[PDB]
Amino acid sequence: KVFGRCELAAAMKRHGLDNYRGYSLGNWVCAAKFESNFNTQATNRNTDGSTDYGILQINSRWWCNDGRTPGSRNLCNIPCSALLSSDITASVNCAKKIVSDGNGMNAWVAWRNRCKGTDVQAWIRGCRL
Repeated sequence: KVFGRCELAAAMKRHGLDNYRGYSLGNWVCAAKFESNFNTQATNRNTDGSTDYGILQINSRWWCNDGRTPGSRNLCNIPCSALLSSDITASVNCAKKIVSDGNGMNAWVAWRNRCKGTDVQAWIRGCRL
């Protein structure tokens, strides 16, 4: 599913991301924009043979199990396929674990480069929440 901007903003709010670990909703929408272009089916293969999955590009080494990645730990206790769903629950729940692991939203390279320190609330302005 390719979410619309406001569609995703509302969904992320319904799943408890607004101000989660101090990160306002626009941070999460901005992260999804620059990680996946709002596409729940997005994937990215890495040099180590791991893959990033879903709207928040969660990696198969530490976080989800894709059965094809060396050094797998599956800390989110989910198949990576669950991160490709139209329902964002699995991606949100795993993202909450990632962001809480000591590194905040710096875990998301796209967020660091295109969202951190900007007027991220622009990503939710104009939307029904």
